[PDB]
Amino acid sequence: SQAFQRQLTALIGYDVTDVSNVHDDELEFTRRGLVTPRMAEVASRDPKLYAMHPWVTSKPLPEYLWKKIANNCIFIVIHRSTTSQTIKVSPDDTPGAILQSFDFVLRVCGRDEYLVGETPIKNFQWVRHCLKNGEEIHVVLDTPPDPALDEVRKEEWVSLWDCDRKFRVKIRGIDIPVLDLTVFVEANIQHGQQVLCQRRTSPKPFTEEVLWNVWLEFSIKIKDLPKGALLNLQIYCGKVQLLYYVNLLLIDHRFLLRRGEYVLHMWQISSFNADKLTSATNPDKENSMSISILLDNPIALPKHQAEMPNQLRKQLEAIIATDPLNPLTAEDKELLWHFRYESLKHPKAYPKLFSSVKWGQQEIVAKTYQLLARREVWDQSALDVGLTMQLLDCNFSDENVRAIAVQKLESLEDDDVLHYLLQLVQAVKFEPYHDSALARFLLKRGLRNKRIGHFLFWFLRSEIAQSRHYQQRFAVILEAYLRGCGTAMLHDFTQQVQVIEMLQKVTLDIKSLSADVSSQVISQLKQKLENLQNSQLPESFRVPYDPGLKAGALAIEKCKVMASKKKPLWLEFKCADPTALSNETIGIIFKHGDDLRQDMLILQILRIMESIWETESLDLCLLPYGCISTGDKIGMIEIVKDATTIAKIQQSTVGGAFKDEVLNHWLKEKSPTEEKFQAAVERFVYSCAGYCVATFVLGIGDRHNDNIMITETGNLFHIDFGKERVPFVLTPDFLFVMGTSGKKTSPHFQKFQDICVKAYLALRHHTNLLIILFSMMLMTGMPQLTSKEDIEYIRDALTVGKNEEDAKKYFLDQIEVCRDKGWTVQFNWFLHLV
Ligand SMILES: Cc1nc(N)nc(-c2cc(C3CCOCC3)cnc2Nc2cnc(Cl)c(NS(C)(=O)=O)c2)n1
Repeated sequence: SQAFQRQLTALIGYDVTDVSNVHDDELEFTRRGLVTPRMAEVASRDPKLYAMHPWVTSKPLPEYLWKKIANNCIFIVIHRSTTSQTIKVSPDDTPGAILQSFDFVLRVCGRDEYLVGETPIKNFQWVRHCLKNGEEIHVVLDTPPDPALDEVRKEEWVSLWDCDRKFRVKIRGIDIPVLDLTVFVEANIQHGQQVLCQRRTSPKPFTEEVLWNVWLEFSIKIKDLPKGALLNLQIYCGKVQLLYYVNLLLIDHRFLLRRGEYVLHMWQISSFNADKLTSATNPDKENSMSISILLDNPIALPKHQAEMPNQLRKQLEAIIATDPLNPLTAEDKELLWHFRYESLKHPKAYPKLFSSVKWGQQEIVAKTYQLLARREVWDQSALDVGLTMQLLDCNFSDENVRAIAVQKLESLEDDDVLHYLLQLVQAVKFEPYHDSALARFLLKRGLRNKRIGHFLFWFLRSEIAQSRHYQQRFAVILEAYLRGCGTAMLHDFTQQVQVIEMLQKVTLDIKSLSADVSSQVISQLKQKLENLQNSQLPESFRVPYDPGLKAGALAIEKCKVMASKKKPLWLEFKCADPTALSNETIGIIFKHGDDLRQDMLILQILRIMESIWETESLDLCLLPYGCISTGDKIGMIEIVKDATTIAKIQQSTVGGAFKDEVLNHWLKEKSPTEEKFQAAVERFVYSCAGYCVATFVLGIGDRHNDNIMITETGNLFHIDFGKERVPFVLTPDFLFVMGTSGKKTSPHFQKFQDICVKAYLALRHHTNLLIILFSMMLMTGMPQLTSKEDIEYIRDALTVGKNEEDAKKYFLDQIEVCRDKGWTVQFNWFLHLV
C-alpha cells in the first residue's frame, strides 16, 4: 500500500512526510500543488519518443565540423549480428530515409542511445561527437524499447489594504542551551536584498537566556507590506558582530498576514550568501539558539484585478547600457521610474527598471503590475538567457517579475536546458515560496526528457544531502519528479543509489588503515571488492555522469587506492553491453571526504564557454570531464583515458628542479608517426589557450602543476577546482612545445596569441551572461567567496567598458606577465612546503 513512499525516501535521502521542523503547512501544500503539473506533463508526453530520448539540436553545424566532411557524404556502419554493412548518406538525411535503404530502429553500439525521429542526422549530438573526435559511426539494428516499461504508478491524492496601523512585532526573548559581552536583536523588513525598514532592541548582558518583552514598532504600514516580505531577525554582540540569523515570511502561501507565537531555531554564522535568505529553521533543536516572538495587530492580501528631452534620453540609455554589477544611484532610480514607459520598450532595461520600484509602498507596486500587464515588447523579444537569469537572482523577490523570466525559459530546446540546468536548480534558492514557476518549470522539462530528468535527480540529491538550508524544499520537488519519471527510471535510479552506497562503505573502512600508500591496503581493497562482486552489487548500473553508458562487472586487477591525501578509489568497470565493439574499461574515481558541488559548477561553466565559442565558430578543445556530487561528501569523477599530469612528466626525465625540453619529447615518443606528433602539438595549442583564457576569467588560473593533465594525443586539461602571482599557467615547458626559447615568436606561438584573443573577445561578447553566472555561482555554490570585492573580479577580468582593441592589449600583457616569471611560482610552491 505505502511501500512506495519508503522506496521514494531511500532515493531522495530525506523523509518528505516528516514535520519535526516546520511551523506551517507550506511544504505539504506544495506537494499537493505539484500534482497537476506532473499529471499534465505525464499525460501529454509522447511515449515512443520518451523511451528512446533522442538527443538532438536545432543549432547549425559549426564551420570546423563541416570541414571534416568530404562531398556531402557520411559513413554509417550497421550491424546485423556477426555481419555489418557500411552505407553512404548525406547530412540532411532523416533516420527514416536511411533506414529505408535496407519495425526496427538504429541504436548506437555500446550505449543506450538512439538515432530516431524527424531530424537530419547532422543534428544528432552523437554524430556531432563522432565527427569531432574523428571516429566512425557504428550502430546496431534493434527493436524499439517497450513503452509499457515506462509506465507510471496510479496515484491517489479583512483586506490587507484596509489597515493603516504600523506593523509591529514583540521580541519575547532569546535562549540557548550552551554558551563576557552584551547582545541585541535586530529586526528587518526585507524585499529581496532591499531593507525596507529596521528596528533594534536595547542591549542586554549576554547570558544563556535573555528576555526583553518589547514591542518594536516599524514605520511601515501593514497595507504597504509586499507579498514576499521577510521578517529577518538577527543577533549581534559587542565593534558589532553577527552571531545568528533567521527569517519568517510575513505573508504566507495563502496570502494571509502571519499571526501569533513563534519559537524559531536559528542558523549560526561560521556578505551575500544564498543561505542567509532561507525560510527554513535549524532542525538541530538541541544545540541551536532560539528566538521567541509574538505577532498580533485574519487579514488577507488582495490579488490584482508626451515626448522626452534629448539630454535625458541619453542619460537613460547610458544607465541601460551598463553591466549588471554596476550600481544604481537614487538619481538613476528616480529617472528610470519617472520614465517607466520609455524604459519598458527596451528588454535590457528590465532588471534595472524593477530595481527602481519602491516595494514598501502599496500604490507603487500597483502601478508596477499595470506595467507588467502591458508588455508586448518583452513577450515578442528574442530569448536572452543572460537577461533571463538576471531576473531570477537575489534582487527579485516579486513573483510577477520572476514569472516573466520563467516565461522566456519555456522556449528553450532540451539541449540548451541541459547547458543551464544546474544553475536553474541553484536559482531555486532565491525563490521566496516553496511552490514557484521555476520549480514547476524544472519539474516538467525533466518529466518530458529522460536525460534532463536524470541529471535533475542527481543535482537535487546533491543539494538535499549537504544543505540543511534548502533540503526540505529540494526534497519536495524531487519526490514530485520521481512520481512521474516511470518505473524503468526508478529501477535505474535504485541501482545507482545502491552501487554508490556499497562503494561508500568500502571507502570508510579503507581510509582508517593509512597515515604515503602501502600495497597491503591494495590487497585489503581488492579483498573487499571481490567480496562485493557476489554480495550484493547488481549486474549492471548507469554511469551517473554519462547515463548512456551501462557499466557492469569490476576489473578487480586494475582497481587501486590513489596516492593522495584523501585516499580516493581508482576503480575500473567492464561494460555491460555485449554489442560495444571495443574493450576499454569504464574508469571512475570514487571520492569520499570533500564536497564536489563547487567542482560541478566550474565544469558546467566550462561547457557554457564551449557553447559560446561554438556560436562564433571556435573550438578550443577544453576537456570538462564527468563529475557528479552523489551524496554527503561523496561523488564520482570520470577517468580520462591515456592521460598523465604535467608534474609526473617531470619526475621521469629529471626527478625541485624543472627542465623545458621534457614535455616536448614526452609527446614525441607517445606519438608514433610525425604527423600525429604535429596533430597532437596543435591540439596542445588550442587546449592551452582555451584553458588559459577560461581560468583568467573565472580567476582560478594560478595553479599548481600536479593539477594540470595532458592526454597522449596532446589535449591539455586542468583538474581539481577545490608573494607574487601569475594570471594563469603558461610555463616554459609549454612554450618549448610551441617553439620559443626565452624571447622569440614561433609560427605556433603567434597562433596561440591569435586564438587567445579571439577566445577572449568572444567571451567578452557575452559579458552580462558570464557576470550573472559568476555572481550566482559564488552566492549559491561557494560560501567562502561572497562580497562586492569577490564578485567584482570578473568586471575587471572581462574589462567592462573598454573597447575591443584596448582589451586585446590587456590580455596580451597578461601573456607577457607569465613569460617574465618562468618557473618562479612553480618553484615557490615547492619551496614553501620546505
Ligand atoms: C579527471 C581525471 N582524469 C584522469 N585521468 N586522472 C585524474 C586524476 C588523477 C590523479 C592522480 C593519478 C595518479 O597519478 C597522480 C595523479 C589525481 N586526480 C585526478 N583527478 C581529480 C580531479 N578532481 C578531483 Cl577533486 C580529484 N580529487 S583528488 C585530487 O583525488 O582528491 C581528482 N583525473
